[PDB]
Amino acid sequence: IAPGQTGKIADYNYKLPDDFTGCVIAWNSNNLDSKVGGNYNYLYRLFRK
Amino acid sequence: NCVADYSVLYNSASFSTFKCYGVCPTKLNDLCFTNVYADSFVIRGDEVRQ
Repeated sequence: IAPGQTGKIADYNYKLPDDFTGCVIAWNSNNLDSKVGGNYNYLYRLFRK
Repeated sequence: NCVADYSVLYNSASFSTFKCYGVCPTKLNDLCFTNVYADSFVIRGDEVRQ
């Protein structure tokens, strides 16, 4: 998640402009979103044409 | 003496790192070389930076 970066998310689900003005804020959520049996309600696009 | 396809290796998520110097990975399909050599060995994780 940065300008100039590539990958399955950078190309398929969240691309930033390379002239992006702003801030990338992140924190772990291991004690809220993860669940035993796994949390399968969060989907990402694995493949796109 | 073969046809190389670097998109398979690039899209695969199994790799911990895929860093290209001098080139970049989506241009590799329209480029070709007289030879490519693969230097293969095992290192410690913290030594990848070296």
